[PDB]
Amino acid sequence: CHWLENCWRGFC
Amino acid sequence: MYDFTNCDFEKIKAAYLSTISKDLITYMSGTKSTEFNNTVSCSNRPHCLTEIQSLTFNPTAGCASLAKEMFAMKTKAALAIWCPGYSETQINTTNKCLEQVSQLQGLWRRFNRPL
Ligand SMILES: *CCC(=O)N1CN(C(=O)CC*)CN(C(=O)CC*)C1
Repeated sequence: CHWLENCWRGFC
Repeated sequence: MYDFTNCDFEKIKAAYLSTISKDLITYMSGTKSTEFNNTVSCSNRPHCLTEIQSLTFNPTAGCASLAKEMFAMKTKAALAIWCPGYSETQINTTNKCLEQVSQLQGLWRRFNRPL
């Protein structure tokens, strides 16, 4: 899975 | 470039009201919207997202980048989740930052307007 840069992960 | 016409607008509104809104308010740190007479308008939900994208993430003459701010990081995540194809497009001075964030709050109010 690719997490974007400067991108909050809190909707997961 | 990206065309916000296929996004899940209702989910993005729920995300804004649930968690993004409070972060723009925090950023504004007591400065009120009446400090700034010039506003930026928008005309429909995708046009509002287009302008939200531009003011959140594009450098300007007076505000070099808001991309590291919490409200921006949360905006990016919401667009990544609820706008099909948005994430693919993202793989590749501070004197106006408060004005810019105040304008963003107004663009979101129009995005959020009841139908
Ligand atoms: C592994 C990446 C992922 O699950 N997604 C891409 N993405 C972002 O990178 C947000 C910063 C949006 N997604 C989620 O936020 C799930 C929590 C989906």
